[PDB]
Amino acid sequence: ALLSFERKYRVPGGTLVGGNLFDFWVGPFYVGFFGVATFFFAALGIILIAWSAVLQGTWNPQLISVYPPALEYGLGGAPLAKGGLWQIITICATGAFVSWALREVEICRKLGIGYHIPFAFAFAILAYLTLVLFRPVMMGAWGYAFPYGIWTHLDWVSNTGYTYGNFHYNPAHMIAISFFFTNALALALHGALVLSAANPEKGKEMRTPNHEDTFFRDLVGYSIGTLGIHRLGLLLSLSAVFFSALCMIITGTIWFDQWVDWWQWWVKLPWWANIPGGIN
Amino acid sequence: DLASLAIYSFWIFLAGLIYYLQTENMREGYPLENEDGTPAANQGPFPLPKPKTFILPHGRGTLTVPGPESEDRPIALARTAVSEGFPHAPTGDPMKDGVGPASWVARRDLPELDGHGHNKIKPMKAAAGFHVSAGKNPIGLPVRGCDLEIAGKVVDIWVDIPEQMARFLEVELKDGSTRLLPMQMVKVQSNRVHVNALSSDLFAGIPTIKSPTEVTLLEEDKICGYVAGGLMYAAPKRKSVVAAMLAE
Amino acid sequence: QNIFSQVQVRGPADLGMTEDVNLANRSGVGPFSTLLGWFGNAQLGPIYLGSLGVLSLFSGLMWFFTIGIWFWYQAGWNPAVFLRDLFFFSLEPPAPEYGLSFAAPLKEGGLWLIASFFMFVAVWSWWGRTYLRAQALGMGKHTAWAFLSAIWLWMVLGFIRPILMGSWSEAVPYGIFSHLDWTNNFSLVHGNLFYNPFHGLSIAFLYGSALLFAMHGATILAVSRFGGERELEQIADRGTAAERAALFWRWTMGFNATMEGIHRWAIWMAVLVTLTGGIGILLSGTVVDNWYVWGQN
Ligand code: BCL
Ligand code: BCL
Ligand code: BCL
Ligand code: BCL
Ligand SMILES: CC[C@H]1c2cc3[nH]c4c(c3C)C(=O)[C@H](C(=O)OC)c4c3nc(cc4[nH]c(cc(n2)[C@@H]1C)c(C(C)=O)c4C)[C@@H](C)[C@@H]3CCC(=O)OC/C=C(/C)CCC[C@H](C)CCC[C@@H](C)CCCC(C)C
Ligand SMILES: CC[C@H]1c2cc3[nH]c4c(c3C)C(=O)[C@H](C(=O)OC)c4c3nc(cc4[nH]c(cc(n2)[C@@H]1C)c(C(C)=O)c4C)[C@@H](C)[C@@H]3CCC(=O)OC/C=C(\C)CCC[C@H](C)CCC[C@@H](C)CCCC(C)C
Ligand SMILES: COC1=C(OC)C(=O)C(C/C=C(\C)CC/C=C(/C)CC/C=C(\C)CC/C=C(/C)CC/C=C(\C)CC/C=C(/C)CC/C=C(/C)CC/C=C(\C)CC/C=C(\C)CCC=C(C)C)=C(C)C1=O
Ligand SMILES: COC1=C(OC)C(=O)C(C/C=C(\C)CC/C=C(\C)CC/C=C(\C)CC/C=C(\C)CC/C=C(\C)CC/C=C(\C)CC/C=C(\C)CC/C=C(\C)CC/C=C(/C)CCC=C(C)C)=C(C)C1=O
Ligand SMILES: COC(C)(C)C(=O)C/C=C(\C)CC/C=C(\C)CC/C=C(\C)CCCC/C(C)=C/CCC(C)CC/C=C(\C)CCC=C(C)C
Ligand SMILES: CCCCCCCCCCCC[N+](C)(C)[O-]
Ligand SMILES: CCCCCCCCCCCC[N+](C)(C)[O-]
Ligand SMILES: CCCCCCCCCCCC[N+](C)(C)[O-]
Ligand SMILES: CCCCCCCCCCCC[N+](C)(C)[O-]
Ligand SMILES: [Fe+2]
Repeated sequence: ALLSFERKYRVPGGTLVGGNLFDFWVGPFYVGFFGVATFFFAALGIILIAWSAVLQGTWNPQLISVYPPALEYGLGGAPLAKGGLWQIITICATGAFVSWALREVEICRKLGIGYHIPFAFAFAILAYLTLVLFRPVMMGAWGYAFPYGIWTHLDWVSNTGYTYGNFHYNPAHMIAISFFFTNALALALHGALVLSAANPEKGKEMRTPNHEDTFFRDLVGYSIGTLGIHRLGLLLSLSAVFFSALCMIITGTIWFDQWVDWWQWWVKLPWWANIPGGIN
Repeated sequence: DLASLAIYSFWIFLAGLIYYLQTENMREGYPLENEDGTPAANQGPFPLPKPKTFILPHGRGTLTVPGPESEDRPIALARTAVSEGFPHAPTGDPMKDGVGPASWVARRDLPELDGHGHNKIKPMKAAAGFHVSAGKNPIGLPVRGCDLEIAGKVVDIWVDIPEQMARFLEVELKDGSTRLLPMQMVKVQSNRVHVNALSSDLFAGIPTIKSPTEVTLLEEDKICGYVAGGLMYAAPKRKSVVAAMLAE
Repeated sequence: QNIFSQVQVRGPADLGMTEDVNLANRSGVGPFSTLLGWFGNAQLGPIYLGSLGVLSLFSGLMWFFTIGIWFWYQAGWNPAVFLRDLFFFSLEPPAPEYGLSFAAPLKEGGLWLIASFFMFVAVWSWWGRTYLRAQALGMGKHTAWAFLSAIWLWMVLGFIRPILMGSWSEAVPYGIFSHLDWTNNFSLVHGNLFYNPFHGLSIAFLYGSALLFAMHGATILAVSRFGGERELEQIADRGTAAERAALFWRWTMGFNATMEGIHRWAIWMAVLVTLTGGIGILLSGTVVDNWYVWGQN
């Protein structure tokens, strides 16, 4: 079925590959060549994971866990049982995500809109690739990737973090967090503002953009604007993921000890390094 | 055990919240329809929400939603398959028929107003005190189409007064008349303002405005839809990047 | 790209709507920043400042200076040191022994309590400001409601939880590194917080806010060419911008939202971050001493 105003948009075209071959819809979902590719990669990965569960001995979601090759395999292949399955699932994941993104590009073309969404999504994909491809390679071992388990991957986050003491000290990490907190702050603010205008005090007429602007202007002395609040949201979100990837790509590659010791470059700076007093 | 009770109650709350949220997002577009405009058999598991009424400002009435308000206008499309899920190809010129990525909606045929009751968008020459404050001032620049031919010249900026920003560029054509071009569909360069979506021959086709001092929401939609629809429907006339580089 | 504007425009300073606002409490317009002008609005101010604003603004600065003075103190009033150890200084809360009393000596707990009182006032007076500015303009109270969720966690961290546990020593210290250490230690003493279901939910909502704002932010920009950012008007009279936006998602993921609805998904995705978080923290040490253990049975 379609939305009461949909028909006029379901026209031919927009495809990047295969022409009109896969240019059709299945219910609400649009397919296209990459819709097919997504299914393929998705199915293959879910099947290989289900297969990894058999060899493991459970169908318990909270226990299933596909680990990457042991450090013993460096960047080489590994028996489907000791890292291979992971390797091939990681391949299916990357192939599914990327296809998913290319699938949004075709939809953008058929709808005549900008490519901001898939472009934004690619930042998510790159952060993923940083954890399972880039960082592992730079450290020369597939074994540094995180395991695919609902709970086992937190163990990884936990153990990977404590390898360098309290991870809070990773400077790039502080920046990432700041954008994550700021973005949620901004999301709640934007949502509330648009809502406070469309749904004013009972009985009154819905407010106008000028009200949104004056409310915020009265509250903090500034209004970023309707166009600007959306650029901000995208900016805050992508920057959070950019710095997340950055904080990891440098951990274990160019930095190896307790992150807290890195802050010494500032404490031991020649001019004030030995001045008596304070904490140091 | 409070914890168990809490996490248990949270999952019950979340389920209802998603249910509530999903139904609130059905105040437009539903009920669903079969490709021929008839109500679909399966409307899904979520029900239409209880209507809501928006008291519109500037005495422009009210808006109750969800509402029976239908499609109404004609669509130059024809199905290409007997089954569902297949494209509907245009029977005429998609650009001129306003279908596909060139689509528009029958919005109110009056200008959007600012909080004070005044026309939200205005040609800079009529916007008291407004001036270009940063970046290249496009007024006076020639306009080049995607076919690399001169489509016209910029004779003014249409400004969003409250949001205090540029929305359209008023481009004058050979015949002496003007058209409005969406600001985000043009590229302002130091010696030209390039319009990739359309070719010089498509400019006269851009929908016009009945009054030369304002634009109605209806006209904005036709203009914007028309210009965007050129990304797909004017692809044959879109010369390459190297070709553009070759023309300095 | 429509991330940055190509050309900036400027006209008469916009003094805003009047409605029932006391025009006497508003300042004049500030300067116009061409810099901010590339990303959002160039105009700064005016800002409304009634008694609540001044009160709040006063407490806030006092809170900030109480900490600052303490830092200068333990820096030996030496400027070179102050800057060197800025992140290492910390205004600590009263040791356990003092319970919830104010008996603790200034240099060992009282100064923290003073700073806290200033913060308490500053935050709550600002909450009313949030409610009132909306009221004067005849708008809903969504902002104040959402702000309350953030206040909920802040309240749990330094007020409700410490009181339920018997001492101010449970609260968070006012310091850059120290408050970070307090966070790592918190998870440490309560079994592993990753085993706390509300902590994991709070994460789903934090990641989810990033996910949702990227989506919404990119969507509106993707359709700014059809005036998609004039959201209130798209709500009142659906345009091709709201339809293409809805259809992109419907075709991509099987369902979609409305120009208004999307803002409800948004307020909830963001607000649930601190709502679930606050619950998981209030439950820690009060009802559950060890999350790994709790999850075990
Ligand atoms: C949630 C669990 C922990 C916690 C875990 C972390 C972790 C983990 C990190 C932070 C980080 C930050 N935390 Mg903390 N933090 C908590 C509770 C708080 C509270 C609070 C009122 O409860 C405050 C004021 C802070 C404040 C701060 C900032 C110093 C920093 C950036 C926050 C941000 O971007 O907000 C978003 C909102 C805005 C940008 C609006 C403006 C807010 C401004 C910037 C806040 C400034 C505070 C001011 C008092 C001091 C400024 C620093 C000067 C050198 C004096 N945290 C609780 C106890 N916090 C990150 C950091 O960089 O630490 C160094 C970081 O890595
Ligand atoms: C004890 C543990 C350590 C620690 C160890 C680590 C480690 C180790 C890591 C982080 C990482 C992160 N940390 Mg930390 N961290 C600590 C404490 C904190 C605190 C805190 C309040 O104390 C905070 C706020 C953070 C915050 C953060 C973020 C900056 C970052 C996670 C976001 C991210 O990577 O997005 C990126 C987003 C993604 C990877 C998602 C990708 C999604 C893909 C593209 C698509 C999936 C589709 C899907 C399969 C579809 C399913 C089906 C559909 C639903 C239908 N940390 C403590 C000190 N931190 C991680 C990081 O920064 O990585 C870059 C990381 O590796
Ligand atoms: C980001 C930095 C770290 C990390 C740190 C954490 C921490 C710390 C926590 C999680 C938590 C979660 N993580 Mg993780 N996680 C990482 C990478 C991933 C990837 C990935 C492909 O890169 C995925 C898909 C997940 C998925 C998940 C969910 C099981 C859960 C909630 C996510 C959420 O709501 O986000 C926002 C997204 C949405 C709201 C959209 C919906 C996403 C859904 C829920 C994903 C379902 C995935 C499914 C269970 C597994 C794949 C399904 C396939 C069909 C096989 N993580 C990296 C290594 N993750 C929380 C948890 O409770 O784990 C038990 C938690 O506490
Ligand atoms: C080793 C450390 C522990 C840990 C310990 C904790 C603890 C302890 C806490 C969290 C909390 C959180 N953790 Mg954890 N966390 C870990 C690992 C992670 C990882 C990770 C990838 O490994 C992630 C993604 C997270 C993510 C998160 C967040 C979802 C959550 C905080 C939400 C928030 O908005 O705070 C930011 C928001 C606030 C604090 C609200 C502030 C409101 C007030 C009103 C602001 C006042 C401002 C002031 C007046 C100054 C104004 C200045 C301006 C410039 C004007 N944690 C590990 C396991 N985590 C918090 C939580 O909720 O747990 C459930 C918490 O308390
Ligand atoms: C849904 C949860 C999210 C959320 C929501 C949220 N926050 C909110 C709201 C909402 C909906 C508001 O309405 C309220 C707001 O007013 O937004 C602008 C706010 C707010 N959230 C803020 C911060 C904040 N929120 C946070 C988090 C979150 N907020 C969550 C992610 C965080 C963190 C830690 O993640 C922070 C730091 C504030 C910007 C604002 C409320 C401010 C307030 O309570 O009043 C305090 C008043 C003061 C005057 C203190 C001033 C302190 C300055 C540091 C002084 C600087 C002095 C210096 C200039 C001079 C001295 C030095 C010089 C001499 C060198
Ligand atoms: C970059 C900024 C943020 C962002 C943005 C973003 N994400 C996006 C988009 C954008 C703009 C989309 O358009 C796209 C979307 O369509 O959402 C509705 C999407 C999306 N973000 C998703 C998830 C997601 N995003 C995340 C994060 C973020 N997304 C960033 C914070 C997270 C986390 C953990 O924080 C998650 C879990 C999906 C809902 C969706 C993309 C869905 C998709 O790719 O479809 C194709 C694939 C499948 C249907 C299934 C593939 C199955 C695999 C083959 C199995 C292997 C899985 C394995 C690698 C791990 C499993 C175990 C885990 C426990 C680790
Ligand atoms: C009307 O409308 C509106 C709305 O609507 C309703 C709104 O909602 C809103 C709401 C919006 C807001 C409130 C927006 C606020 C806006 C912002 C832009 C804020 C953004 C915030 C941040 C960036 C966070 C700021 C805060 C903090 C605390 C930052 C902390 C950072 C640090 C501690 C680290 C800083 C230092 C360094 C050095 C960087 C470290 C990074 C690295 C990568 C270094 C790595 C290093 C190494 C590995 C080692 C070193 C090695 C080197 C260099 C080389 C190799 C070595 C050799 C020896 C050669 C508004 C306004 C609105 O108007
Ligand atoms: C203002 O604006 C805006 C909107 O709106 C107005 C919006 O909405 C949104 C979007 C936002 C929302 C709706 C809010 C809610 C969203 C969130 C909280 C974000 C998180 C999201 C989720 C948890 C949901 C995630 C869901 C996903 C990723 C999709 C799940 C997918 C599936 C179950 C299906 C998988 C699909 C695939 C693999 C591809 C497509 C289909 C196929 C491959 C099928 C192929 C089959 C075949 C080829 C077989 C043969 C078939 C045919 C037809 C040929 C033969 C037939 C004949 C008849 C001859 C935003 C941002 C916005 O700002
Ligand atoms: C330049 O030097 C001068 C001196 C000029 C300065 O201005 C410098 C000032 C700086 C040095 C200030 C630096 C400040 C910081 C680094 C601050 C950092 C603060 C934090 C990270 C705060 C984090 C968390 C805070 C929390 C969770 C607070 C909660 C508190 C409360 C809910 C308050 C509860 C109230 C109490 C206990 C009072 C008693 C009870 C009542 C009911 C009144
Ligand atoms: C899409 C997964 C999340 C939503 C799953 C469906 C939740 C339905 C909850 C219905 C609750 C109804 N009611 C009337 C009891 O509130
Ligand atoms: C985490 C958020 C998940 C939300 C899932 C909501 C599912 C809603 C399904 C709506 C289906 C719409 N349809 C096809 C009936 O029109
Ligand atoms: C987030 C920054 C907020 C800045 C608020 C500035 C308000 C305008 C300046 C005060 C009024 C000055 N005055 C009277 C000279 O116009
Ligand atoms: C408004 C959208 C809400 C989306 C909620 C998504 C929840 C994801 C699953 C969290 C799993 C948590 N836990 C505690 C079981 O680990
Ligand atoms: Fe929005």
